[PDB]
Amino acid sequence: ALLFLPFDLEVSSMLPYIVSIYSVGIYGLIIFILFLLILIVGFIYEFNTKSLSITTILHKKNKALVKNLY
Amino acid sequence: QAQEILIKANKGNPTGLTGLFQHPSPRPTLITLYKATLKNLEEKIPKESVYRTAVEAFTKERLSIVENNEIIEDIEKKIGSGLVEELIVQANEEYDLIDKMAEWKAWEELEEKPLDDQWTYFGKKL
Amino acid sequence: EEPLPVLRDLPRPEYGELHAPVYNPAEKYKEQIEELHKFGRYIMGCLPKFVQQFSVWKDELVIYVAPSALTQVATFLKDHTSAQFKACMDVTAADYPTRTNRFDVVYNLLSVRHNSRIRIKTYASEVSPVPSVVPLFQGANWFERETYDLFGIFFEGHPDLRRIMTDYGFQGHPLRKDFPTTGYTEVRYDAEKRRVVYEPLELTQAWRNFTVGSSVWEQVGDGKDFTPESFKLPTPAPDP
Amino acid sequence: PTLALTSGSIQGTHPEGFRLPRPKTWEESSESALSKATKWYLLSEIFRGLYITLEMYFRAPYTIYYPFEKGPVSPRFRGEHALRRYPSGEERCIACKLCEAVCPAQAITIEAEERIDGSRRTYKYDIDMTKCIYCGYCQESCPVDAIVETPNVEYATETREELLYNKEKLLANGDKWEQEIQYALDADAPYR
Amino acid sequence: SMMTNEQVFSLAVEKLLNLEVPERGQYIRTLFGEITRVLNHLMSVLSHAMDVGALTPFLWGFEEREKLMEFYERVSGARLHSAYVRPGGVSQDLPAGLLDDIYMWATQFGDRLDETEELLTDSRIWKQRTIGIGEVTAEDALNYGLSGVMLRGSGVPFDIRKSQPYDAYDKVDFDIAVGTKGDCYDRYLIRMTEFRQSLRIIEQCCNQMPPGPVKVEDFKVAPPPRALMKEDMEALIHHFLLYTKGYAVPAGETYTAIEAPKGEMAVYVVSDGSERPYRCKIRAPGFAHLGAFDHIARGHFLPDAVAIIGTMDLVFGEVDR
Amino acid sequence: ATQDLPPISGYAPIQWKRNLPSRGFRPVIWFLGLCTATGYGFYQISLA
Amino acid sequence: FWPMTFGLACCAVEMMHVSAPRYDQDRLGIIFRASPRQSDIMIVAGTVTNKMAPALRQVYDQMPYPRWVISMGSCANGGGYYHYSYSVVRGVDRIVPVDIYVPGCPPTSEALMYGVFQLQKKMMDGQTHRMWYRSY
Amino acid sequence: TNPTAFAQTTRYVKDSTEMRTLVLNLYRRYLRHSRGFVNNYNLDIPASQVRTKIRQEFERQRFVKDLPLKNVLYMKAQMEFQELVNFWKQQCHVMQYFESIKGDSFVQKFLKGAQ
Amino acid sequence: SSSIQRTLRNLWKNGFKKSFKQLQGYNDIKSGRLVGTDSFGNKFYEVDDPVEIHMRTRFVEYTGFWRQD
Amino acid sequence: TDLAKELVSGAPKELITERVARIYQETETWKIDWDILNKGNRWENDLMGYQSSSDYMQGTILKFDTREGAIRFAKGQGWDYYIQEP
Amino acid sequence: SGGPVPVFKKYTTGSKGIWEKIRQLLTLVPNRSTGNPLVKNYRVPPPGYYDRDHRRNYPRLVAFDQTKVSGLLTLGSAQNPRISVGEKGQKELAVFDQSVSLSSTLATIDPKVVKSELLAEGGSPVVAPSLNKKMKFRLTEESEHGMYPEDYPIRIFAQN
Ligand SMILES: CCCCCCCCCCCC(=O)OC[C@H](COP(=O)(O)OCC[N+](C)(C)C)OC(=O)CCCCCCCCCCC
Ligand code: SF4
Ligand code: SF4
Ligand code: SF4
Repeated sequence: ALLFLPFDLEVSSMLPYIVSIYSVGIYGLIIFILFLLILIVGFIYEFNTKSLSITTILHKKNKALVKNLY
Repeated sequence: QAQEILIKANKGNPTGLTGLFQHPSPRPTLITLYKATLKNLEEKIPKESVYRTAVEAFTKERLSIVENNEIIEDIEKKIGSGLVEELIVQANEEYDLIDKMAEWKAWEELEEKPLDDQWTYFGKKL
Repeated sequence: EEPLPVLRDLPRPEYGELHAPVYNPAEKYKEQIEELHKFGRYIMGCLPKFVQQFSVWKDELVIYVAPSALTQVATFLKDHTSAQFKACMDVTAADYPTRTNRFDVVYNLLSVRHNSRIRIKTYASEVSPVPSVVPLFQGANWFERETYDLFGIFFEGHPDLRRIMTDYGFQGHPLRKDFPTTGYTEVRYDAEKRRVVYEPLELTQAWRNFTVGSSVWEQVGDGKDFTPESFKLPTPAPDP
Repeated sequence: PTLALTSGSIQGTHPEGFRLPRPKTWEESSESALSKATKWYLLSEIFRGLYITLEMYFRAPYTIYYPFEKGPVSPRFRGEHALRRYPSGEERCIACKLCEAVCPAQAITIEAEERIDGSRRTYKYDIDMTKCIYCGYCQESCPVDAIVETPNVEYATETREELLYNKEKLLANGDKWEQEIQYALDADAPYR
Repeated sequence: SMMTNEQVFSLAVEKLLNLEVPERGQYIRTLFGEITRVLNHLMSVLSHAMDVGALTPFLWGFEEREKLMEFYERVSGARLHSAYVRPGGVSQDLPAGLLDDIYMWATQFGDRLDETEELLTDSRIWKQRTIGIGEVTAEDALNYGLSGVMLRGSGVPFDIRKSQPYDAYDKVDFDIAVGTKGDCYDRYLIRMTEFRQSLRIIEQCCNQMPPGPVKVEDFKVAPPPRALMKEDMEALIHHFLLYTKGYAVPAGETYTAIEAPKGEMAVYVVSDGSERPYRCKIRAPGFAHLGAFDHIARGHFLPDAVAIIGTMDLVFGEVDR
Repeated sequence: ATQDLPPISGYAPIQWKRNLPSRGFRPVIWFLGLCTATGYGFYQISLA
Repeated sequence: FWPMTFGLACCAVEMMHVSAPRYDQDRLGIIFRASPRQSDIMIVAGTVTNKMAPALRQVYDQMPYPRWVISMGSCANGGGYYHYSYSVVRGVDRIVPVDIYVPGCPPTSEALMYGVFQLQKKMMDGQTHRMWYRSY
Repeated sequence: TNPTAFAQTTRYVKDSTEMRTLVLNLYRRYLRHSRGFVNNYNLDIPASQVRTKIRQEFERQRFVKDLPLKNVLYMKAQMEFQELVNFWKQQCHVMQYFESIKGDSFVQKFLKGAQ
Repeated sequence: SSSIQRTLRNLWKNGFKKSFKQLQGYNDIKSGRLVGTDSFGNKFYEVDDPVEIHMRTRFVEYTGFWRQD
Repeated sequence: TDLAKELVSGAPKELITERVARIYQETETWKIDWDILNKGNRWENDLMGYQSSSDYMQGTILKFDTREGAIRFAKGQGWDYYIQEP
Repeated sequence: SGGPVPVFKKYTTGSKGIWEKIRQLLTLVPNRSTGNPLVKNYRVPPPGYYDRDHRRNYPRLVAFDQTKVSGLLTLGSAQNPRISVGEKGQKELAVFDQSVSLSSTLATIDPKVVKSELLAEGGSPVVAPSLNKKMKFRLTEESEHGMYPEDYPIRIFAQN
């Protein structure tokens, strides 16, 4: 929910480019890609950190039964 | 002496029974458990017991199959008591049963006799 | 593409003399009877300190134990490889007020390994503690709660013993022979109190006791013995 | 010689191949990466389920229009109770109290005496329809076929009092439903 | 699963009575034993699916229940509570033309199962709701007393119809599906296989139904025919005595189990030699399954509790009784 | 004659094994059509 | 006609078959609602026990008016098979007012539909607004 | 599995001194949770009246001598406590518990049919 | 059984007056052969239409127009 | 033996304070039933003539295999009882 | 086996003429029936002593306490006698008319006797007897059982 806000602002930042794509030409297109490439590092970061999972409080772990024989 | 022995594994391939994983060292473990059982019998339970006599009869023959067979399927087919992972659990539980039986002294006289009317149902005594 | 047949018009066979195969159903359990006699005798030999006696009827074997022997015998029947009775299918009780110890706490165990069933019988009274087999069989947790709820049997060591069938704050143990089948109280909605309240029982039509037509004669006879010859006592020979 | 020497059993032996084989890895699949991704991204099995559902849209529905149409009934059907008469108009019940004793719910109450003409007849025959379990034991136990259950089911009432059938109500049902009762008895005659 | 419940009580009383149902009676209890099993799995599988969110399969299969309950009503006269299986056999014989209707229904029921599997079996949403949900180890299944599909989903191949056969289940052929992962998806597949295995048994019973009496030839237990009752004095006495005193059962006790559609259903009956049972403890498979819910549902989320409840096949009349 | 019995020849066998045969094109074809449609679509967008 | 989902026992199976395709109550405008707030009909289909009676009354009290109650089956009508039980209410009309009683063990789906049709007939005879004009 | 909240394992006490301490500890728990009972069950009486009612029930079994009866009484008193705190009892049952309460003469009973 | 060809076919057989009555209580326009009439006045019909499904070959016409019991 | 098992049975106090039981051998078993209420044992229902009752022990009949069992059980419950000598 | 069956061999109502060809064109599995029962075939005919007194020959409930069990190990059984004769025979059996502990009996007796009666197969432990010795299973394959292929997480067991 917190990470929704940074990505929502990123989506809202593309609105100026939508209606000016022709005027900015290739210069604006390259800048638009650079805007998205810097934000794609955040996407890589969230994938590798697994930050978009569900924070359970219980964890099911399989204990091994062992015998301290004599 | 620290004979740390794996009884149940918590990782590996599935055996076909949920929650029971493949034991990585089947044969060496069964030998160690079987032999420690026979020694534990001679040290805790008197020779007059019928439980001690019966356990040694099948512990040796189960041990005599693992000592003379390398194919896991052949060992299972000659005992007929589940997989070897299952056979290890059975051997572990039998070892723990000797400790309790020796503690209980189950071979002695009946501790608590029933009352006269106890096992009588509708007048016909059982 | 052929038309479906009218299965009503297909021919049927005709049959005449048909009554029954005349045979005694108890005979088919003969092999089971002998094997359970040997297995019960094995358990008595392994636990002479705890097994009072055993009984075999058809294909059912019963082991009679004291309250102070239930945990041992249940543990033996759970862990011994010859008898891997891992599952406790049912725990229940029956009321016999004529006895010093009213109740018969009964444990039915199942062994999926050997495809075998065994029964454990122990006794109890209204105040005598009974060991809990919940540590051994976690499936006995609710069955012991039901047994207490409807009989009032003190299961010592039960992790959470409480009512499971009757209403909250219910007085009495319904399955006792002295508990009347209609209970003592009934509920209704009280308009002045705006809530459902308990009141002493009154019945528009009292329960009718047709049971008084119990036969003045006995119907079943003394029966036929099926004890294996391997378990009957030998008879002394005649004089030389 | 059994497996009792090793504490084994015939039932204890697992069949050949009981142990699960080795689980597969990622390289040991039969479909290419693009094949599995096309079924995944384009929702192959989801679209198939929609198509199966759309087939039902063009089939005949099962609905019947109650109360203008009725579901099938059999001569053994258990419904509303009714006391029966002989063709002469005399009641079949001899106040024998068989149905009262059988009744699993104790829904039948009978009081009997000697009629003025001298016949063994009842003056009180009540069935509590809010207590009956519509089980047919009274019908099976009657030795003169006096008590029956008609195929009627549509007798819902505003008040619970109307479900306290007395002898006059039960006899009125037998007169009302006698023809329909005749259908069921004639058809179910061979099996009784 | 009405008729299966009557069968376990009938079997226990017949065992105490030392009687046995004739050949045709046993087949009828097997035929409607598997019709009843299908009736139960239609209620269980489709209600479980409906609780997950699949509304449509519930509607399709309930029409199959209507066709099956028509067979219930034709033999007994009640769509649901057919006191048809009784100690000694069945209350009444099969009406004329019943088997042809059963066989006609069976010719189409395979398509009904396939169409149901079209919406559930390979659906990714259905598997996400059931795979890895409510896992039960083979050890914990035995310790908690789980039976039937709950036990079989955990890898244990145990069925009461095979372990202690009864009433012509030894004279038919069927296979038991066994799971390997012990979760909700494994038990769904097992209950779908049992759908097809019951249909396999239904076809065999229709082709192997023998002639002869359906109830035991003993008027001290079973009612005599009405035509004989009204001409024979001894028949009228037995009819009079059966309905006014019942029949005495020799003193003793029994624990008789069957493979009910929910699992192992058993009755512990105690006889005091009289015409009334001294004690009757009913072992309910759903009672044991619900006693393991806390062990199974821990960790899972609230929507997963809905799946775990539906995969146990909990009818609370059986649980509470 | 007085009991419901199977016919002398018995009933015809029924279908009970699973019958859900696969249907549709290979996944390669569906992917190609998607790329073919995307290519033609952007061609028309480019023309407009 | 929006009943509340209150199936207690085997009488609920027949209530589920009314929604089944053969009878399809939905064609008559009958929809089952989970919450008492969206319901105006309470169909008591099953045995009412002493442990359940306060919960049943509370659930009934939360229905906004106008509300009607249908009592289905012998258990709800008068106790039925369990009339002489220590833990059974001998009729749901000891706890809530009942507008119609449907008999049977269980009542068939047609028997329940007939009971609903009787209630709809009584609902069509209501004169609430003419009661204000002519009786108040 | 895990036990429910406020659950105690059942144990048969064989010492009257140890039994007396367990009873006194439980009696304190009833008093401490008295204000909770008024809150959850929406009672129309102060918590002071609830504590008085608790003492009366403990005073009824003040002079029970037999040890086996003490254990069953103690076990049942623990079950009731676990029932009240966890809000398993419905509010109607707790309200009626406080609804509980001069005998007529011979003639007075004779006139109305007596008991 | 759900097609408009069946409905228009039955609409032509019954006529407007009879079909409008079925459009008010029956919810379905249906035709059949008159089989009888009971002592209360209900008219009972049987359908020979091959597209009618299993349990719908017999139906009743009630005397009333707004309520049917 | 002397334990007041009525304290933990759950039965109401009237079985101990008001009601009186009878122990009798009716012809091979010993039974225990309760003496009827002076009033409230039966009364005719005005609606359908049913036999109403407020006696909840009216249908309860305990069975015992010996005379000793019947007396021992009655004492254990603190019941007021009289033995009907055969 | 229960392989696929053509739709016309099922007692349901199908399509005719041009509409059957269309149905076969637009159905994923065209051999599936519609499920509507045939009107002209389904339900067209509407439904409208002592020699055999086995109950009284029921097995008698017999119990075996430690006293009688001890007698079998000491005196043998009626099928395998090990008892003396005459007045000596009745002296030995009357020993087991009162309480005789089995654990005491197990103390002083030849193991050759214990391993022959108490145990079995020469000292082998007694195993829990099976309720049905015919219960066997075997894994099968999809070409046999017709159920889900191997990739599904269930398996089918036959009678073997
Ligand atoms: C045209 C626009 C509408 C449809 C667009 C999307 C359709 C599905 C695309 C992915 C298919 C895929 O991935 O194909 C994979 C699979 C089959 O392949 P397999 O499992 O290897 O087959 C096994 C081997 N065979 C090739 C010999 C069979 O195909 C399908 O299941 C096709 C299902 C389509 C039937 C329903 C059509 C109508 C759907 C509803 C439309 C509103
Ligand atoms: S059908 Fe059964 S419950 Fe109803 S009145 Fe007859 S015997 Fe009694
Ligand atoms: S069984 Fe028949 S004849 Fe006897 S009392 Fe009942 S209705 Fe009358
Ligand atoms: S009335 Fe009959 S069908 Fe309805 S809930 Fe009660 S027992 Fe079940």
